[PDB]
Amino acid sequence: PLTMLVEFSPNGTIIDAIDCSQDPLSELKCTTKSFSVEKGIYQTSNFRVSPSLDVVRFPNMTNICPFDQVFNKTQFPSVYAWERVRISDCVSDYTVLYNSSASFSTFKCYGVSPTKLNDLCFSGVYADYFVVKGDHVHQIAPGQTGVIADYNYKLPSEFVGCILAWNTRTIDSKRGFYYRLFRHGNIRPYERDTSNVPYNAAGGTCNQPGTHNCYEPLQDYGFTSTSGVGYQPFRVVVLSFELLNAPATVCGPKQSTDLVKNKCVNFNFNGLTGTGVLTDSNKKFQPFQQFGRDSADFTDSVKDPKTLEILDITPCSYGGVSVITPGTNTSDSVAVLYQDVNCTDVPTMLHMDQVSNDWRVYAVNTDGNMFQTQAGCLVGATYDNTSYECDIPVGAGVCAKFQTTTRAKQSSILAYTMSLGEDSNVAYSNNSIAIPTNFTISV
Amino acid sequence: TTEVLPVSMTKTAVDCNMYICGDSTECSSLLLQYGSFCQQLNRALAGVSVEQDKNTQDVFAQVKSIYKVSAIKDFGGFNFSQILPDPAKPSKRSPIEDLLYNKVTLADPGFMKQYGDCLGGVNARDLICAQKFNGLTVLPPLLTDDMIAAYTSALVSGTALSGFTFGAGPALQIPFPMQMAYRFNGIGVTQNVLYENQKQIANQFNKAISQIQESLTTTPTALGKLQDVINQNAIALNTLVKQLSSNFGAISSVLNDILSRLDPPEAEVQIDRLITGRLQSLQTYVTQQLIRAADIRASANLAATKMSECVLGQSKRVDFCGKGYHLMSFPQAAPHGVVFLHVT
Amino acid sequence: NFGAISSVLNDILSRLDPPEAEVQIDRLITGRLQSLQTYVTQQLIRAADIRASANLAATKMSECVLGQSKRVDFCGKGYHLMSFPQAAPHGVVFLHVTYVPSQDKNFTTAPAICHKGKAYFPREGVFVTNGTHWFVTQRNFYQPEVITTENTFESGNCDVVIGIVNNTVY
Amino acid sequence: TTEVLPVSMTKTAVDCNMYICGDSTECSSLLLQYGSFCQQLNRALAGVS
Ligand SMILES: *[C@@H]1O[C@H](CO)[C@@H](O[C@@H]2O[C@H](CO)[C@@H](O[C@@H]3O[C@H](CO)[C@@H](O)[C@H](O[C@H]4O[C@H](CO)[C@@H](O)[C@H](O)[C@@H]4O)[C@@H]3O)[C@H](O)[C@H]2NC(C)=O)[C@H](O)[C@H]1NC(C)=O
Ligand SMILES: *[C@@H]1O[C@H](CO)[C@@H](O[C@@H]2O[C@H](CO)[C@@H](O[C@@H]3O[C@H](CO)[C@@H](O)[C@H](O)[C@@H]3O)[C@H](O)[C@H]2NC(C)=O)[C@H](O)[C@H]1NC(C)=O
Ligand SMILES: *[C@@H]1O[C@H](CO)[C@@H](O[C@@H]2O[C@H](CO)[C@@H](O[C@@H]3O[C@H](CO)[C@@H](O)[C@H](O)[C@@H]3O)[C@H](O)[C@H]2NC(C)=O)[C@H](O)[C@H]1NC(C)=O
Ligand SMILES: *[C@@H]1O[C@H](CO)[C@@H](O[C@@H]2O[C@H](CO)[C@@H](O)[C@H](O)[C@H]2NC(C)=O)[C@H](O)[C@H]1NC(C)=O
Ligand SMILES: *[C@@H]1O[C@H](CO)[C@@H](O[C@@H]2O[C@H](CO)[C@@H](O)[C@H](O)[C@H]2NC(C)=O)[C@H](O)[C@H]1NC(C)=O
Ligand SMILES: *[C@@H]1O[C@H](CO)[C@@H](O[C@@H]2O[C@H](CO)[C@@H](O)[C@H](O)[C@H]2NC(C)=O)[C@H](O)[C@H]1NC(C)=O
Ligand SMILES: CCCCC/C=C/C/C=C/CCCCCCCC(=O)O
Ligand SMILES: *[C@@H]1O[C@H](CO)[C@@H](O)[C@H](O)[C@H]1NC(C)=O
Ligand SMILES: *[C@@H]1O[C@H](CO)[C@@H](O)[C@H](O)[C@H]1NC(C)=O
Ligand SMILES: *[C@@H]1O[C@H](CO)[C@@H](O)[C@H](O)[C@H]1NC(C)=O
Ligand SMILES: *[C@@H]1O[C@H](CO)[C@@H](O)[C@H](O)[C@H]1NC(C)=O
Repeated sequence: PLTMLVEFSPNGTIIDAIDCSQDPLSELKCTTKSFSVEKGIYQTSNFRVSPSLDVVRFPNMTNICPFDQVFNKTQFPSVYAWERVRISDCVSDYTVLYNSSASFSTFKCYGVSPTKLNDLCFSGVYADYFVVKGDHVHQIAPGQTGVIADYNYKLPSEFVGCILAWNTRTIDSKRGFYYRLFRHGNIRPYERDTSNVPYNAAGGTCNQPGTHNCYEPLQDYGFTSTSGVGYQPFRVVVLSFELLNAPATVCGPKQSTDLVKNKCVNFNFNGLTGTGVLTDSNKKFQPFQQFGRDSADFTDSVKDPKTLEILDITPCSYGGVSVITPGTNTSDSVAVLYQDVNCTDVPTMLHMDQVSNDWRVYAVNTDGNMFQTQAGCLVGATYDNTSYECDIPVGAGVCAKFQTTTRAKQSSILAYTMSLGEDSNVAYSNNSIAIPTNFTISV
Repeated sequence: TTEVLPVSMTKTAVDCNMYICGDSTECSSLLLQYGSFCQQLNRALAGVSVEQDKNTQDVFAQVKSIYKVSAIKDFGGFNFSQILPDPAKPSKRSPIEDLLYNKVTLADPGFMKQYGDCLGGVNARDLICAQKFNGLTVLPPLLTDDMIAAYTSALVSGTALSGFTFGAGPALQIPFPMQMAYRFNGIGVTQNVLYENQKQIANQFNKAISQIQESLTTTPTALGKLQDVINQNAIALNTLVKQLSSNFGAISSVLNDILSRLDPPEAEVQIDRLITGRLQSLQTYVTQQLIRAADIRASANLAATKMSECVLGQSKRVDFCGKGYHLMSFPQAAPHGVVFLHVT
Repeated sequence: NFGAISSVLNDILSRLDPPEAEVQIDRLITGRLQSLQTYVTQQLIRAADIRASANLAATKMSECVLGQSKRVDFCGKGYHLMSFPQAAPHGVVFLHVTYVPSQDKNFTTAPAICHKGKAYFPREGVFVTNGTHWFVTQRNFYQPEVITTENTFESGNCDVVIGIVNNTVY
Repeated sequence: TTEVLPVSMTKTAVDCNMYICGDSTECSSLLLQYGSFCQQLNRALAGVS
């Protein structure tokens, strides 16, 4: 996998292509988007280093979440008296639900994609469960109306979690399942009403149901074995999720790998994914904190869920690199400037062990082609102790020009200090004066 | 009398990918479909950066001869010691430029270039470090301060040797009191009034230059057009970084939390709301920088014309080289600017 | 594309229906308006830079060409004499004619010349000598003239001043 | 002979919240997540003034 720059013909045939990760000149060509470069100094993007391996680390737990207890075992309640349970410390491998008799007919999720459920870790999970009828199943969703969504069970508008429903004709076709049908006003999200007081349609109370304007507030579903498909009993489970800066309690089935340090890698810490370099840290966290973020919302620290140590993350290309060229119509030689970097730590900044062979030439001293200026460390040029007039500005009083070479072990681009002008030998005098004798007419 | 004029501002550079998408192949792939907004946002910033060196070159480097004069010399009663570089003392600057360089609070000289490290030694969180981690870099000027201060020493020692003949041709030596008598003839006054009261003109002159020091070393202000140049660059570079923390209406401000919970089709509607806000922030930054550069160029041109008409000549324009009738002017280097001393 | 399914508006209106096409047309309109905005605001900024140079050229044509200027580096390097304008595509080219001194020689000088107790200072010029002979001359071209009563101003006594020399003040 | 030259412009000020969101709590609470786009839009107009 690599990226290339390609040039087409006016009739539509491929006539040229370059690989951008090969050498500094190719990097400059790919950054500029041209096959020929003029003279000067340019700033390039990063096409040198790409990550190779993957670091994934998850908690130590192995026990599977209780899917049997909440799906095949519990006896289920009515909708007005709905029940809630908490799930903690388990691995959420839901493939074990394929061998069961649930036979889900409605599986629909908000604030979650089904295909990422295996790569996520949650700070908290709640499960609500109850029984409704077939025509009432579509009312269990945020932002709905009806009798169930107004008087029995209401979801908040900013819900995050999944909803499951399935038919239970052969086990729940009996009497004793009720729902509320009369009430003064609507209920608020995640609220319960278990009262069984007589209802008066004028606005007050009563003392006995059945007389004028007084009714029972609860109605029986009346499930029988010969009902239509819309009058059958259905079991419903709603799962609510939380994702915060807190210890993970429910995690998916992923395999952990080894900690690889001081290399540009892809990482996954408890579902927090990224790319960069991982090193040791001297930062301090609060006891229930999992990562740290800076002023630009860049995650700079994270703790290991296995060894409990705090590590730091740095980007794979942090400083700017510049390339100096005299023109592609003249030579293919280039020089490289590493801004604000000392020549002793160039190898550990470029990640020498992860770049192409041609790139390691620009990171080792060899025969005096590496030298230090006040703008950074410059590689690929030979320093001259005499001063000229500036041609290509490198910076901090240093310029560069082209030279045809003879002595081998000597580079073809010359770096020097800029000259301010020629000295004058006019001396002060207190009794003499110089006066011109002729003149010149200039245009 | 003093006059302060700014000449240049700091040079900055931006990496589009690192600022907008960070290290995320997915985001990168998508940015390609918004076109050349990013090879167009770099050319403007590069032009602004290459203009700032020509600004300095048009003000300081107009004489290509280095003249040298000893500062302890007599000159007929004129001291010239607080304006010409010290002879022994290590400093290559003068006693007034050394005081000017200690009254502007430059903003960071470069961590990894000043014994600094954005790794471990990032302190609680150095502003500079957050900038480099996000694609914003500052480039150094081409002319060094020790090398700018060399042009000003050759420009003051050229008027103590030749007058204003070095600015129309070769330098022609003249005695200093004979040069000051030519300048009195230029404002309408006869040559004898200088030869007859030379010792009091050489004392009023000496006392006036010895009082600019203790009018700058106490008062903190009046170098207030050079400090704003630094402050506006700092508060504008720091406002760009603190804007990568906004969600611009999506589920989060982090892109690795939209790609850890949504699938290829629905993540793209949320990663477009962020690629659109972060492009607008950058566009705003560069359109404000382009406008500021145009205001700096007018002052650079005015400084360049004052260096030619007030220092390499005597001007008859009324309020151009001070308040009164003009005799001489001296340049002194100041950070990002220039200070003119006018004699009247 | 700006995120939409295509950059061709007639491939969105051929495959999608009135409701879900306006969600994809808007994302092209927004980008295509932003491009025009960028072009116009970069053109306005460039017009301001061209106007300053045009004003400088207009000033220089009235001062350097319809007159002789005494500001030093405004009509070339030297002492300005004349200028000629020539037309160039989108611009103008000035040819400046200037006077540049050359072939200097050194002389010995004095501030005043003393005669009969009174002191004589120059009206405009310098005093020079060849050796036991004193003249007054102009600073831009060596032309020694004999000392006399209209190129010399008398005022004072032969003291106080330093460097004063004694000679005939015809 | 006469010569005319302008020297000054009328100085104006804008309210970000009033112009964008009118009087509305929900719009105001939604405008806080767009950053400092009008804290920065005020300093420019103040300097011009
Ligand atoms: C939390 O508890 C409080 C306290 O119990 C509760 O407040 C009550 O809310 C109800 C509903 O709004 C109020 O009841 C109304 O009172 C008027 C009095 O005139 C009646 O007219 C109303 O009945 C009308 O609407 C009926 C249709 O549903 C019609 O059939 C009828 O003819 C009337 O038009 C109704 O009974 C009650 O007064 C307050 N009690 C107070 C304020 O003390 C609150 O609603 C509860 N919140 C939740 C969400 O459970
Ligand atoms: C699909 O569902 C069936 C039925 O629930 C699962 O069969 C059950 O599998 C477990 C695990 O192997 C069996 O546990 C075993 O029990 C025996 C004693 O009965 C014990 O000696 C073993 O060590 C182990 O504990 C369980 O008995 C078995 N039950 C039946 C009725 O077969 C099956 O495992 C499920 N699918 C898969 C592939 O897990
Ligand atoms: C509180 O707890 C009591 C006891 O569990 C609940 O009482 C039960 O209420 C139901 C009605 O909701 C009664 O069913 C009815 O019984 C009568 C005969 O008694 C019958 O004629 C009706 O058709 C219906 O079947 C049930 O008998 C009754 N049981 C007892 C022991 O009282 C009460 O409902 C609970 N209150 C709530 C809802 O919190
Ligand atoms: C997660 O499991 C690993 C492997 O069992 C634990 O690592 C061991 O921890 C003990 C106690 O610190 C050490 O003596 C062993 O040398 C470790 N083994 C290895 C291979 O590293 C680890 O402590 C567990 N983490 C938690 C949070 O319980
Ligand atoms: C020229 O000016 C300097 C500075 O005023 C005179 O030297 C001394 O300088 C120190 C500070 O560097 C002052 O504290 C002294 O009071 C100065 N002494 C005197 C006598 O002024 C210097 O003497 C002056 N003379 C020359 C060289 O022309
Ligand atoms: C200095 O200048 C004077 C005036 O020009 C010179 O004197 C004249 O010299 C010429 C040539 O020898 C004689 O013909 C004249 O009769 C001289 N007249 C006067 C007024 O002196 C003098 O020779 C010059 N001296 C030197 C050293 O060149
Ligand atoms: C009782 C333990 C509950 C644990 C819940 C935690 C896990 C997070 C998500 C998984 C639950 C949904 C599983 C859906 C299975 C496929 C449904 C279908 O066939 O369409
Ligand atoms: C297209 O142009 C290329 C380069 O000239 C040529 O080699 C090729 O044969 C051309 N093909 C056609 C069909 O024109
Ligand atoms: C000036 O120089 C020219 C060229 O050397 C020479 O021909 C001419 O005679 C000289 N004139 C003077 C005034 O010396
Ligand atoms: C770079 O080298 C200089 C001189 O030794 C030193 O002062 C500075 O701290 C070094 N910085 C780095 C990058 O380590
Ligand atoms: C000129 O300098 C010399 C040597 O210092 C000195 O003897 C002479 O008096 C000085 N003359 C004047 C006028 O300064």
